[PDB]
Amino acid sequence: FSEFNSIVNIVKTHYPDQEYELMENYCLLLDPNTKAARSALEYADANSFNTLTDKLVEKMSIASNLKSKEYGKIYEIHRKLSRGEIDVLEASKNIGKYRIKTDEMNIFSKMIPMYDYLSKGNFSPMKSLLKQIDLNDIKENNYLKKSFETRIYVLLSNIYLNENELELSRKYAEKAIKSTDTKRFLVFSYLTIGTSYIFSDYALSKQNYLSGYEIAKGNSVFEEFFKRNLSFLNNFWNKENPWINYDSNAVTDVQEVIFELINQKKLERALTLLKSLERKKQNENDLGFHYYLEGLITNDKEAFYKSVEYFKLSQDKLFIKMPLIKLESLGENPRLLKIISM
Amino acid sequence: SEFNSIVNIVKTHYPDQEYELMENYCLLLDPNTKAARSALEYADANSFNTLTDKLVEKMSIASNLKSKEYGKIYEIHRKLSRGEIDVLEASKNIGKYRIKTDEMNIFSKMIPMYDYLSKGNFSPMKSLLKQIDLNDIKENNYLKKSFETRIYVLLSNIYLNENELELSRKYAEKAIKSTDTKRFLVFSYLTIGTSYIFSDYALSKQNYLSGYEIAKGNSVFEEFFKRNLSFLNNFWNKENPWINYDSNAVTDVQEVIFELINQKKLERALTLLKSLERKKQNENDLGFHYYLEGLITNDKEAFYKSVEYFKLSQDKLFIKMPLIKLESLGENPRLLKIISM
Repeated sequence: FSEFNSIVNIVKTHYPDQEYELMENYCLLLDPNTKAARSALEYADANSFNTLTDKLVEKMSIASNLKSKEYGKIYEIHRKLSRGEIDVLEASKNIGKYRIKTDEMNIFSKMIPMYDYLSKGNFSPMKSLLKQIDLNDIKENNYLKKSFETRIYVLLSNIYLNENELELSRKYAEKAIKSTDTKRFLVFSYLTIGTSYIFSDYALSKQNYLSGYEIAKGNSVFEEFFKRNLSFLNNFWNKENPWINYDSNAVTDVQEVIFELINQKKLERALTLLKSLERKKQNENDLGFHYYLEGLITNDKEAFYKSVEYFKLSQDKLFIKMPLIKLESLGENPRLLKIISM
Repeated sequence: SEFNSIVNIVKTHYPDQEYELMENYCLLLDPNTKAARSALEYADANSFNTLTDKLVEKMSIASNLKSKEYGKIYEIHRKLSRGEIDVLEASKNIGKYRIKTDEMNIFSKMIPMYDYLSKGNFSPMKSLLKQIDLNDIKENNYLKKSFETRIYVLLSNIYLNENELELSRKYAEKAIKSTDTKRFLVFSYLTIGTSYIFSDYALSKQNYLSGYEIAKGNSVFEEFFKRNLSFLNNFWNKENPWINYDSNAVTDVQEVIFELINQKKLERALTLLKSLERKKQNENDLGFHYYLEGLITNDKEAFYKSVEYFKLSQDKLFIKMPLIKLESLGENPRLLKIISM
């Protein structure tokens, strides 16, 4: 029996719209040396309540309870990495320096790099590690155990999507959904299921995005994810597109504007706007989409070759299909393009 | 170091009896002494597994703090290496001990790395390995020099798998200069040799012969150079003394076939290739198989299949074999370059 888990369930079932405002207050009244305070740390981080997580870290880092101290220090490293105040190599260095006694943090330790490595495309080795983790080793905090189960299902889901293993990606996203009531995990699961259907099934892609958008309502960052993806979906399938953010200066938003312009056959303006994105505010995966859009306008195979290269560098075996399809249309060897997509 | 002095005497004067002299000697050392510690590294660096484990067993019974600590950390290394535990349990066990020595602190960091590198995950490893500073080891120069080699060999192996052939050689050469552990010399010379398969025949050959010389006495290590020398000479259409006509193993029969193709006996090459089709074979073997079928029939389809099987087995090295042939048959050089990324 966990009193924390009992409170969360009461707040989720009876006051869902006030969840953050009730739980924030309650989490910050817990003594930092207690089991409940520890669970609160995972509850805060699993929900991406950043300011709460950081307030809990500040208290628990300097607590006298050894377990609390340990959770504090390891979540501290996680948070530093997630905010980008440090890089993964230093994160690992710091983990090494700390003597980890709990099964929970030993396992968490391993997951911390994975959030960074996943963000920038390294998949195969960490997959093996995730399947190796046995959460039955966590004997002393079933709330962490259940939360970590979800964390694993979501990571696996995301890995399998990027490997273009869409049956497996769905399997793990659905298992994540069944496993949790944490909004953030439901959001990412529905994003993943939605993205899995981008090429194969418009309606099912849309319907998984709308389910996720419903769950995301209230958090504007989570809302933005579905609107960006719904905007891509409609642009890709050449449908009327209500989801675009014309105001945003962010690269992924401006790309959706461009794609719409291409569909509207305003190719001159699409190019000038694409040409202004040439300032280096873009990761490899963003350059995939960039050179694909340029290709759609200019019909230059070079643009599509570059698009393939950037998708290959970022290890996106899903979106690499787009320029490959276009190169097939321009009469390039279908067998070689199939081999590039494996 | 008295230990380093004995090893050197045994290597120079009784190389053929190295194991049988050193095994005896290592097990007669007092387990509380620096020499017994060094023996533990000597044993593990050489993959004398029975010996390593016997020395581990002896470190538990020692009362010296440092010896006890080396015992427990090599114990974790060996448990992980035998596959009795996974990396998670390893890290868990490492956390249980407070590590006082700089050498076992550094070695504890390397233990996971051997597991993570047994299954891809390179890039993150590279940076971690270069971050280790071996100048922190003040108290055992034999471990220091052995660990330096361990680092150089891992980096070498990583860079080879990334098809960073210049960098793999750089670290293999550093490994060679750093060591007299036979198995590290063997892996370094194989690596340097393999790095030149496609770029430089003479240098590939010369590195494989140097390694063959060092491998003399060990039948497993000898076989590696003979297999690779057989491939090299077949690939460059040179006279081939390394072929094993007797062996029924797939890679040996493949070298027979390749020679027949070079001698333009395509009829016999085909019949022998056709009989390999009913033999257990991994994906990497199917790479070589369909390449040889391609060399005979000159059908693009065989070369496409060869590429696919090399891609499925994640061989970024030999995939170039089918690529080059497709280039010669007028396939898009940009698509072929992208496949070899």
